[PDB]
Amino acid sequence: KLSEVRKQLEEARKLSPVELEKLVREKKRELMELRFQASIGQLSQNHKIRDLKRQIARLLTVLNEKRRQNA
RNA sequence: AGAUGGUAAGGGCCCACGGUGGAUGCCUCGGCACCCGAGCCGAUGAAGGACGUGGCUACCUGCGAUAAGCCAGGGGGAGCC
Repeated sequence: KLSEVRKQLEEARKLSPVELEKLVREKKRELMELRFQASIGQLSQNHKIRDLKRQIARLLTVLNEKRRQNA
């Protein structure tokens, strides 16, 4: 886990503003998919959710530090 | 024609062992006093709240749709959620 996290950030940090936004929408959707499965029981292994959640935060956190200078 | 003995439905006093009840002693994440230190917050939206937030979550706690958490700098070193 930790290893990947730092990488996410490196690549994301240089990803443009317009391109980020769409990466997020996409991620957001994956989340929905994951809750639906959670609800039915049938396939669903916990850590997967809080993970995907913290992703979006980071993604959005980055989107803002950009906005503070670039639009 | 004569006599003090003898029964316990129940009751009383004493002794032994239990029941109820929570005094006593010992104990203390709490309180009280004094002395020091420190002393404002808010339209860049306070103090105080409401609702919400966990894979499963009644309440408390922490957070706010990025929701028991997001970024970086410093401290620490084997255990965490």
